[PDB]
Amino acid sequence: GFRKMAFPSGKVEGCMVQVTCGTTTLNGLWLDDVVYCPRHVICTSEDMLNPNYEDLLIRKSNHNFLVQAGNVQLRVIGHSMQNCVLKLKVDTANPKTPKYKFVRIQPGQTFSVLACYNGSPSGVYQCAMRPNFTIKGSFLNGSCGSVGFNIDYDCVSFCYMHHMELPTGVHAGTDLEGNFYGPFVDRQTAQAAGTDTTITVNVLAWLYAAVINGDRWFLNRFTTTLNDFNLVAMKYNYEPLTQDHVDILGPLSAQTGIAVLDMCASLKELLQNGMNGRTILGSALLEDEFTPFDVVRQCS
Amino acid sequence: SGFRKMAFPSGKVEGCMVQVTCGTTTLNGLWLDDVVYCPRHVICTSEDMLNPNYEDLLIRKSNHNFLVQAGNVQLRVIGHSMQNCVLKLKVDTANPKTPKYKFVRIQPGQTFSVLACYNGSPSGVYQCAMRPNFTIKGSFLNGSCGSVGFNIDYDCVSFCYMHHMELPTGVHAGTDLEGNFYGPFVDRQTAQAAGTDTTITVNVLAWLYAAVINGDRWFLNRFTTTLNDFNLVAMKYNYEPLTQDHVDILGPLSAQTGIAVLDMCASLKELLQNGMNGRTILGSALLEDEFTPFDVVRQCS
Ligand SMILES: *C(=N)[C@H](C[C@@H]1CCNC1=O)NC(=O)[C@H](CC(C)C)NC(=O)OCC(C)(C)Sc1ccccc1
Ligand SMILES: *C(=N)[C@H](C[C@@H]1CCNC1=O)NC(=O)[C@H](CC(C)C)NC(=O)OCC(C)(C)Sc1ccccc1
Repeated sequence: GFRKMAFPSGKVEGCMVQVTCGTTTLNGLWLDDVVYCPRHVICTSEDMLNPNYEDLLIRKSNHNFLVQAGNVQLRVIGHSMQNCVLKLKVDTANPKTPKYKFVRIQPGQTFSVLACYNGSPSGVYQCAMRPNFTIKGSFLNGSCGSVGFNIDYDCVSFCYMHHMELPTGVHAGTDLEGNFYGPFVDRQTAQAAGTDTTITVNVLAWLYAAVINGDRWFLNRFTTTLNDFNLVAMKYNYEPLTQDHVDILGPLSAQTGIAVLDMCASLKELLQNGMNGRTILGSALLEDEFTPFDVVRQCS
Repeated sequence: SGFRKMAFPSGKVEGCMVQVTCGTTTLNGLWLDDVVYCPRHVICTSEDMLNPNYEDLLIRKSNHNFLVQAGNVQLRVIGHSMQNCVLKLKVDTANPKTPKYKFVRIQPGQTFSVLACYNGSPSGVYQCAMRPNFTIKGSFLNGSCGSVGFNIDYDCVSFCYMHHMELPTGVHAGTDLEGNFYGPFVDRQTAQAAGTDTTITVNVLAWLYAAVINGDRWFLNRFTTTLNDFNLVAMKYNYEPLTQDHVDILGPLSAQTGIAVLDMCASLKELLQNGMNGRTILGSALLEDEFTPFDVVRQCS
């Protein structure tokens, strides 16, 4: 079988706290003796329209920040700002802090999101960083400060902190250094994204997943060159496929005996002909939020 | 569409996963208080699995034949018993991470989160729906048996599924935590097959309510139907009939939208009998059936 699978979220759950400033409450990430959260927690509804954050922050004191880990208040003993993230120093260390690193992910890479409200984890799901640097998440009011992550060995690599929704219903946020993915800003304005494209290497991985699980109706006897495939891909607002992508897809090619460029010829046919009402792995649309690694890990 | 399969945070279940080994056969177990629950076929050799006599295999077993480990730390077994297709191993340590919990038997259509585990180590979490033919469309590899499915209500974990088997069609079958299989399956390495599946009507209705909540309501009509007339029609399209419990669990969405359940049934009947005619609902020409009414409330509100 084949499902969108998230990483087990327990190591991150043990880090989630609630942060309140004024009448604004959102989530923070408590690692060692520092709580990370979105800096717009310090804004009023008036401030949000055009916030001078350095000016707003210098007017705040440590005691204006209420941090709760469950039923327990954590005392803030210092604060600083790093881009769009606020770092609240507290007087106690989190014993549940996992081994962790902060990473900035590339478009096309996937990660798990732990959606939280009032410091309490609510749900976990898998996302991709889109080529236009949005993510297609599920986030409601109070979700800011929810984080995205991957787990490798017992190391949690944090890559995303949630800040905003766009009018189209997609989402935007920062890495854990507080730098946005994409051309977005933490002000209360309607913001559009650049034109999105489909993550081609991921669609190919997913087609190989469909073969592994006995779905082959979309295959064909033909082949294509890499450049001729990329010409068609770009026409259809698909990302180009690089030789590194082809290399990355090797194991799936070897496993199934279908050459990468043969699978490219299959996808080319699907882009030009459509699915004609058929489905692949249950989906009526081509799925692009499984990486080659995601498919490998889950199929072997 | 705006909706996606969302799992429950898995930490409270991660803290209960162990591994159980008999001989060279290792699968996963669930450690709650001082009991470990796991599939009874852990006591089988690969050759026993072809035609096991479980009562006879068990009488030959002693407490000291069971290796239970949390990570690489052994948990001493002090008692053992069989309950249907589950083995209960009493251990000498109460799990300090035991959450508030209950054991529940779910109905077809209900969704739950699966924490896929190998050698007692969690690999991934995903949302599953119990199909009307009592299979789930999981993602499971060798060594996954004993992985559990669950829902979390407030702080209480309701365990509903323990994994035992993969069928030829690639779907999965298992038990509740009292060891009673969902559906007509048995824990023996003998050819078995899933019954013909059907569409989960209550969940399609939940999906239509979700569409309405998001302002996509072209499919609403001025008509209604009786429950019996709808059920008889639905079965001709390989949709499940509705139960009274289904009507009841659509109550909150009906109240939220002001659309009576049977009026929504009449709208669905028209979609079944006339097709979409090229239109979409929530951006899809396909009707989704693995979001329950509770799931829709979770993601809309
Ligand atoms: C953090 N807790 C929220 C999370 C948002 C709320 C709803 N879903 C989400 O992901 N973040 C915000 O509310 C941010 C805060 C600013 C200071 C960055 N603002 C935001 O996301 O606004 C969304 C819009 C602009 C209201 S979209 C819209 C525009 C016009 C008409 C209808 C909708
Ligand atoms: C538990 N660790 C495994 C999980 C299986 C392994 C691969 N993916 C899975 O979900 N459970 C088994 O191997 C069980 C054990 C018996 C005692 C129930 N056996 C099993 O699932 O085999 C399938 C059947 C019953 C033989 S049906 C079938 C026939 C032919 C081809 C495929 C399936």
